[PDB]
Amino acid sequence: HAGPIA
Amino acid sequence: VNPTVFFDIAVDGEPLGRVSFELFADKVPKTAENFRALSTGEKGFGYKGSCFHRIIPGFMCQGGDFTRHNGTGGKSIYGEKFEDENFILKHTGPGILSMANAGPNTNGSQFFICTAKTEWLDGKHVVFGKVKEGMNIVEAMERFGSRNGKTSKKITIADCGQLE
Repeated sequence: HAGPIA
Repeated sequence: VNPTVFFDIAVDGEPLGRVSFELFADKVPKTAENFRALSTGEKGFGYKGSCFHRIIPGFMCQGGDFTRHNGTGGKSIYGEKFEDENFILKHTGPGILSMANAGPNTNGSQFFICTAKTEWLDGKHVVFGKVKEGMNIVEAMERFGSRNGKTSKKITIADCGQLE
């Protein structure tokens, strides 16, 4: 799964 | 020297507003070119018609998944997944366009538009562009999101191509 956090 | 591409954004079919991007050719030519070719469909595929599946208010808006449309798809033009060109440009504030990866050396087609300063992503995500006009149209797509990523209405890239 792709996608940056915070 | 800097290619300029754009996204005509739509909320539930209805066109919301336009959002243009600078593809930082000089600092990030491998990564920005990818977005450029993906924006045109001169590669055979790309972002046209795709949606912003993950929008977190005050954080960012993520899209680019034109294969599975959720975070598990998308495929770059250098094949399927290219290595992070560099981390020279930081996530300095709202408007920053950066690549949405799945663990280092995994840039495909997914990207995200920052709606705040995200310095923590510096070094982890390849910055390759920024909202030129319509950063208020990206602040428009902001409201239709939530803490978890999930959007209210369907944010889509109606059309897309290069202008300069």
